Amino acid sequence: PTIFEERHLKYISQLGKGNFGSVELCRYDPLGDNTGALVAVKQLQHSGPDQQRDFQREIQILKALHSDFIVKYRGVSYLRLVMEYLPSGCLRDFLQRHRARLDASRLLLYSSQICKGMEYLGSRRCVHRDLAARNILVESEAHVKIADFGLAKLLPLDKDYYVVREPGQSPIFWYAPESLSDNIFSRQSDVWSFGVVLYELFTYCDKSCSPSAEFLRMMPALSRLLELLEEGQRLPAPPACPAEVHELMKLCWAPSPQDRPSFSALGPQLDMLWSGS
Ligand SMILES: CC(C)CS(=O)(=O)N1CCC[C@H](NC(=O)Nc2cnc3[nH]ccc3n2)C1
Repeated sequence: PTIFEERHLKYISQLGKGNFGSVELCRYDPLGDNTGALVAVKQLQHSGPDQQRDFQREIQILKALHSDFIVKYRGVSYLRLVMEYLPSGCLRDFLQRHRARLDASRLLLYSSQICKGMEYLGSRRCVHRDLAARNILVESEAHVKIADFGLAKLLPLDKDYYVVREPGQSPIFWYAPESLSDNIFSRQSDVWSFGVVLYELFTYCDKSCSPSAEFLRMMPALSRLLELLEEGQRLPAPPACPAEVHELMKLCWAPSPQDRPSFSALGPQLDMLWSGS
């Protein structure tokens, strides 16, 4: 349906948790005979005013998004947000687990699919604010989708960026410098993060050459990272990374947001790369 009744939603396990929310594996089972379809259900664990307003906005945002490369809204229950369920789980773990099967073509196919999802999102004036391979889902061997719009913001019609009051709670290594220094988030800070997803993809999310493992190697942690970045230090090309892919990462990592490519510019290049590979 679009409206699911709580009494029919049957708990199975936890898929994730963060902020003050959780996503659960449930079966929607109105017959009560275990033949119902599976769904992923988000709820809040905080009955406070601004977190509920946030959760409500999240629901409206995901409701109004329609992409093959964005996780599907199914409905709500009255409080809870119901979505399609992707058993394969997150791309980060998938990459670590299937490393030896997936060649550069596939890595490029995923890159392209994510870019496309983000181009669309940006066309809806939506900043995701937490793009990272741990937040991307595997629909199938050759199909991924973006997930967790828990921190996503809509840009007002008159402003192409958004300032946030409180500090971030996400791993610092995916943040654009202007986010680090000023809490400024834009579609162009999404592009920065996307560059770190490309890195993640072409390292297959290996922990030993992770963004974190690499910063700590390159020597308050947040301040230090900002300095590194301002001096022009950048993550080095993943092992056996095609150079053209590394170059795209470096463009995504341009100091100033206005000098980063758009998602609509990036996509054609990834497709050309995919086809040539
Ligand atoms: C709770 C939030 C902070 C994190 S989160 O959104 O729960 N999250 C993101 C994707 C990876 C994990 N998800 C996951 O393993 N499997 C899975 C399957 N189908 C789904 N449909 C909708 C979400 C979702 N997640 C945790």
